[PDB]
Order: sequence, then C-alpha cells, then structure tokens
Amino acid sequence: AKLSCKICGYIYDEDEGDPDNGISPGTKFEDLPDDWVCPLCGAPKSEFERIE
Ligand SMILES: [Fe+3]
Repeated sequence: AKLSCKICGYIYDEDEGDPDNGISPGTKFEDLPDDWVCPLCGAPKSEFERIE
C-alpha cells in the first residue's frame, strides 16, 4: 500500500520502504517505528494517509 505525507510531496510505498534511513523495502506502515517521520519534512506517522 501507499500513503501520502499530508505536509509535503513524499509518498511512503510499503514496497519501497525508506532505505536511506534504515527501513527496508517491504516494511508495512504498521511496522514503521513510532519514531519514524517523513524523510523530507519530518511529519509524524499521524500525518500520513492511505492513497491508491
Ligand atoms: Fe512530508
């Protein structure tokens, strides 16, 4: 699944992960640490919303 950061143009795609910050491809959003934030703008998980 894919989730948009409400606050910038970033999209978290579970099939991409966030590898530059230590999150492997295939990591589900539910499994991101509670201290994970958007790699571009620092918004928390509460500021992401599922998109198609
Ligand atoms: Fe962002």
